[PDB]
Amino acid sequence: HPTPLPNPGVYARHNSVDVPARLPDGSESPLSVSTILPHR
Amino acid sequence: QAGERIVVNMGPQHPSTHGVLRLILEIEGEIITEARCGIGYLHTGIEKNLEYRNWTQGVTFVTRMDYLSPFFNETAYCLGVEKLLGITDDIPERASVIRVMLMELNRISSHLVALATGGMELGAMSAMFYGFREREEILRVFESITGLRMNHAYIRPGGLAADLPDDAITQVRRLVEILPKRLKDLEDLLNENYIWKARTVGVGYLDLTGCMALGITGPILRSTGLPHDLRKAQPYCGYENYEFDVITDDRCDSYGRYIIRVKEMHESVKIVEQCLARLKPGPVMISDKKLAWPADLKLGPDGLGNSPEHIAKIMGRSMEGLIHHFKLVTEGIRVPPGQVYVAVESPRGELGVHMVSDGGTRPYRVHYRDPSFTNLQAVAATCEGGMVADAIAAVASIDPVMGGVDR
Amino acid sequence: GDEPEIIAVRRGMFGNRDTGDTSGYGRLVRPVALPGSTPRPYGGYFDAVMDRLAEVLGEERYAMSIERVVVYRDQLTIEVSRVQLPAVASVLRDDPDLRFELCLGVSGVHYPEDTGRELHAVYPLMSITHNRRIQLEVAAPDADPHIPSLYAVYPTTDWHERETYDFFGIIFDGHPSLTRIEMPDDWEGHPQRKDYPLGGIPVEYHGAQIPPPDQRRSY
Amino acid sequence: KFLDALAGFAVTLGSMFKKPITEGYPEKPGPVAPRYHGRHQLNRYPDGLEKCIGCELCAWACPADAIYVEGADNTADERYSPGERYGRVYQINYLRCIGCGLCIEACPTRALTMTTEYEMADDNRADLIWGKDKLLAPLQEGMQAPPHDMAPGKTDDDYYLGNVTP
Amino acid sequence: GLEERLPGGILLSTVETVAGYVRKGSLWPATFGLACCAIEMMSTAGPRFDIARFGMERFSATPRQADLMIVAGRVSQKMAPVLRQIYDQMVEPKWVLAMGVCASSGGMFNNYAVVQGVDHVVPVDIYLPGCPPRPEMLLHAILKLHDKIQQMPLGVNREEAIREAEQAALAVPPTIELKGLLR
Amino acid sequence: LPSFLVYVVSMVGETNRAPFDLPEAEGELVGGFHTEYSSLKFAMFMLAEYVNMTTVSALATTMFLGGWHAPFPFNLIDGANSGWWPLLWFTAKVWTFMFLYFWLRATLPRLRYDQFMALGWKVLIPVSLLWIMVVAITRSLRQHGEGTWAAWLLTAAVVVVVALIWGLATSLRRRTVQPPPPQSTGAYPVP
Amino acid sequence: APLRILVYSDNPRTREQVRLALGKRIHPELPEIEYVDVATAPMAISQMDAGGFDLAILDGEATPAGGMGVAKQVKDEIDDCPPILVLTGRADDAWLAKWSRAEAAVPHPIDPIRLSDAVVSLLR
Ligand SMILES: CC(C)=CCC/C(C)=C/CC/C(C)=C/CC/C(C)=C/CC/C(C)=C\CC/C(C)=C/CC/C(C)=C/CC/C(C)=C\CC/C(C)=C/CC1=C(C)C(=O)c2ccccc2C1=O
Ligand code: SF4
Ligand code: SF4
Ligand code: SF4
Repeated sequence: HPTPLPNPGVYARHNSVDVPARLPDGSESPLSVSTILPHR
Repeated sequence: QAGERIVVNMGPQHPSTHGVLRLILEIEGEIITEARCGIGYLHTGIEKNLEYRNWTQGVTFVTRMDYLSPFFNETAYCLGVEKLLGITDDIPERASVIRVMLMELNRISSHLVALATGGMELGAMSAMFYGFREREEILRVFESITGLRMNHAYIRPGGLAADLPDDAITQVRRLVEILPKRLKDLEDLLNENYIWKARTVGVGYLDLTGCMALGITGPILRSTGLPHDLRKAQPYCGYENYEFDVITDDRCDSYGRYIIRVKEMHESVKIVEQCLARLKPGPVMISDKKLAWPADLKLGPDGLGNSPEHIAKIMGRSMEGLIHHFKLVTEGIRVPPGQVYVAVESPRGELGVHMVSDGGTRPYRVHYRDPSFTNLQAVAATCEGGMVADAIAAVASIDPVMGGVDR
Repeated sequence: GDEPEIIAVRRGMFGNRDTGDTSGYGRLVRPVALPGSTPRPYGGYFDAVMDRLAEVLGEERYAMSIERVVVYRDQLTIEVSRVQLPAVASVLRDDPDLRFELCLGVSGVHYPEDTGRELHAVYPLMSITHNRRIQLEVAAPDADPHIPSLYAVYPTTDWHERETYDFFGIIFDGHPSLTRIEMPDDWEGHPQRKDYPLGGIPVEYHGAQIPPPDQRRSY
Repeated sequence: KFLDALAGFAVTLGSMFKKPITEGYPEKPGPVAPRYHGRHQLNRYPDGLEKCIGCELCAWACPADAIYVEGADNTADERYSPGERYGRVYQINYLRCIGCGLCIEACPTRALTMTTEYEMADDNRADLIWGKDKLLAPLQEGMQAPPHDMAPGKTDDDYYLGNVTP
Repeated sequence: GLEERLPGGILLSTVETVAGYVRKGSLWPATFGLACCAIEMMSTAGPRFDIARFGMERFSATPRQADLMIVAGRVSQKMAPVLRQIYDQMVEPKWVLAMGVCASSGGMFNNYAVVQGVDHVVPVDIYLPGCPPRPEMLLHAILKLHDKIQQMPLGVNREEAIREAEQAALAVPPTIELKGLLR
Repeated sequence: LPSFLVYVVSMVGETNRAPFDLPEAEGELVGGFHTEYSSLKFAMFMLAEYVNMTTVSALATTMFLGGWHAPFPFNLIDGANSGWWPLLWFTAKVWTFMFLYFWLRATLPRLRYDQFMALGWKVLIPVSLLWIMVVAITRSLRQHGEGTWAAWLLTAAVVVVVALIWGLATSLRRRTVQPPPPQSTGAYPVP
Repeated sequence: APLRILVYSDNPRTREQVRLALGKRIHPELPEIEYVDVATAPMAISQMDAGGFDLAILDGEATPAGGMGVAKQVKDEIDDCPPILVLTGRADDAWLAKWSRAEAAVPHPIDPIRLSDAVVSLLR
């Protein structure tokens, strides 16, 4: 299953774990951010 | 639900994570529930930076990728170049023997670093110092042979950057004599140590099916009992003529991987003995002057330089010699267009190199399938559900060198 | 077509990328062709592999799926057709006669001068039971860089497919989450593409500076 | 006997009676290998003429672009090397030099060598851009100032063949 | 701190001398290796050498305890924020040692991915060549940092030194203008 | 001796010293509890740890090594136990315990704190409790003239313990082995 | 009152270039501009700590301490910090300029009108 679930995204000014990663189209990947976190 | 699980960074700056690896752990108190992996904190652009340099120059880049296994990266690169050139069958025997000797001494060095860093991660502080005494024993040989301690550019397309210094063979014989004893001194600290075994036995378990699924290779795969080693299956650089045992284990866990590394050190010492046994004098560079690295380094009272004989040849006598030196040094060989994927058994697994040439003097593509990058897919498998202290042991057992991971 | 793929067309002698430093030498036209399809009797186990593949797939499915077969330096490349990649990979992994358990990764390679085939993903596969190995190659256009992800067949590819996207923009449709793995999520461009500038800076010297290697002359 | 698990103690105790192995740097620096890739050095012929001919081959080969060379003409009024060219400017950016040694293999006159001297560090980004005057090897005995005519009757070929003396 | 509010007489001078001595003799590094140079840093701590000799055995794992940062590696773009965070999370006084060509100026990897010198993100006390710098070179650079630390002003002397250094720095012509024999 | 061993282990634990330096565990928690502390506050934590080392080693000397009595080679020497020499002997014994501490640091990994607690509750506590019972019975018998009956008990009891502990070590647990099954991911053939 | 702009760079020519792009009175509909020039990170930090600056221009290529690092520091350390403009020595440095949180970033070589427009946007 998602080998090792995708990491939270890294942005300029935001690298915390709560930051969701960006899919190619520009949407936010739900899997990158843990289930327990309240989005961002 | 949420409220009982914390989310923490093992983070880049953490003693166990080699500074540039980010394990994002969702932990229920202190059990790892999920282990996300964050990579690229050591990305260096090597795969692209290569494209603006010639062959025999990209070597200096590739040895920097997996900096613990420099000779393996360089051998993979130069074997790819030779395969593209079709020169794999023309390389001198002595160059191949030196290549095996250096790759195996590098395997000893890389496993020593792996064991040292793991032991200090798991509190075994003296592991670092004993492993590094042993490693310094080998790094002195590396310094003598190549003039560098790491990131050597000694292995070059079609041969080596130069031949062994006269004292090198005796230094390596001394290594073959002492490495058993110093390695035994290290083993006394860990091998049967009750706290060490308790800290790694059963920890980081990964099934053979798991290894196949994630593409794991190296000690992690062989700890499942599978005797898969690219040195025996798909031989390269003349390993076919060396008698050595593929080290394997049945524990499928961190301690199995540790024992595999400790035994692979001995197998490397045995292969090094064989190398010294079958090391006959001869050229270290292909005799085809159209491709051979033209420089002949020799020491003098004024330091390491081109040998004065070579200077005389190319500046006083040999016009074709001068042209070849000039062009092979500046422009460098131009490789026929084509693709080739060549793999070696790096200490951490199947280090593959996809090499693409566009007929030019610079590589068109050099992609390293570094084993560490794929092995880090196993952080989830070997950490999730276990203790964070056990996750540290698992990650150490993977022995990820982040330079190769991020390249 | 059996004509080779030309990834570049060298103009003039000495590898000049532009007009050239000596007059009258620029009129040569040397296309840069990768090897074309090997005739048929592929060396070693390659035939044994491909024949088996051609058996497990139908004649129609095999012809529609495998665009080319190229043996070069005793290395077998199967230029597979896009869209059909998951089926071929499933056949390779599952078939006992092929049984390529170990996919070693995915590597992107960009050929801007190869019309309609700009981005090639290379899949090195190894069969441990049979001690064999081959390389699948899937070509996608730049305008439609979408390739089918092999995740269901080779989970190991997940990160590789990610890196390859990050570095080339090859959109592996069907991948769980194609997030950039190496570069920051907010990074613009795909560095390993040729169109992406090297992004170096001049090296400083007392009274001078050397521009990066991508700006200075080359051959 | 359960003693094997305690072997580590035997190790550490034993080592605290064998002498420490640390090199005594800097009071007693360790022996670096003769082949070590130390600081580049620009050398001279026995008569003192600079070996470098400013061909920029060393800088050509440098993967790091860590060498900057500008050539200039030798002339009777001012001659620095045998032959028509010499390296008037010769800088090495040691904050870009990776010590690879490709420069050395590139040099066709052995003007560039690598010493075993390695101590180098400065507080300025610019103090580590070492110029020609920092690199030229010390003017040994029997040598004369670099700006002078060739040894009498000798010619550049005589220099490259090693047929020169103070 | 009050130690810097002493009058500019002998009290402040002796306090500066003793504090510089102590800070140079107890210059704990942060456990912050990055790359090749991190391996050479571990080798420096290794028995063949002994960084502990210089009071630097404790590679501080927490940035709070660490007084020195051996960058010792190549700072990718994605690492510059993290490296800066670690730096800012050390407690003053703190010095930074750019170990290696990668850390000091980007080294061979003059590319998009590499920051081209941690100087971009953190003040650098000492630059150290090498790729990697051998452990003897690391010890040399650390001793040069010891010399820099001992001769360190405090209080009113610190302000005077900052003013003098600023005035001096405004005059140096830039490296690109130091055209010597370069035609 | 059993009480001495249990106390010394519980001691090395109490001071948070390796192989039980778990609260810090620099290899796992970076700096553990003293992360976020710098300057004299961290210095105070570490000074407290070292003073705890000194206190517990001094207690170990006091209640297992005759406290300040001179060792055997100086036991026969006149006045070895008088004046200031007892201070020297006490410091010597305390520093032998200090050496034991340093030696433990230099030759052992650190347990996982769950493993350490399992040690404490499955080895240390049972052993100490059974030793207390055995010693009580031994003293009662010696005070009741049974004599040999105590020696037969004492020697036997430890002999039994040394077995059952090894039972929890190798002869009954922590020395087993198992296998596992493959999944659907087309796994290779293990020779 | 006059606006004070802290221009930070150890390269004197970059400071002169910034002072040229911005005249004594940029956008004559705006107040006069006063220039305090600093060539060291400690001095730049101390001047910021003094405060009263309307804008600070930090050369991202400053040798001993880059203007991006100084930008992040000044935003983390001075309450009510004035807006920061950064000169970036590389186009790929934009990401770091984003991380530095500087209100704007002007690539080298300093384009006079671009820098003036950026400053006017920040000081308005
Ligand atoms: C005429 C005459 C005879 C006069 C005598 C007057 C005199 C000298 C007085 C003596 C009595 C005193 C000292 C009174 C003055 C008042 C006083 C006590 C002030 C205290 C002030 C204070 C709290 C701090 C200032 C410093 C100080 C002197 C404090 C007490 C002594 C000590 C040693 C305290 C803290 C230092 C300490 C114990 C730990 C530092 C932290 C660490 C990690 C230590 C070093 C260290 C450790 C411990 C590792 O574990 C380690 C492991 C592996 C590799 C490396 C290391 C490593 O580096
Ligand atoms: S050092 Fe050697 S290669 Fe470099 S310019 Fe001088 S002669 Fe040419
Ligand atoms: S050692 Fe290598 S990087 Fe340094 S100047 Fe010589 S060729 Fe260039
Ligand atoms: S400077 Fe050289 S040795 Fe140091 S990290 Fe960079 S590539 Fe590795």
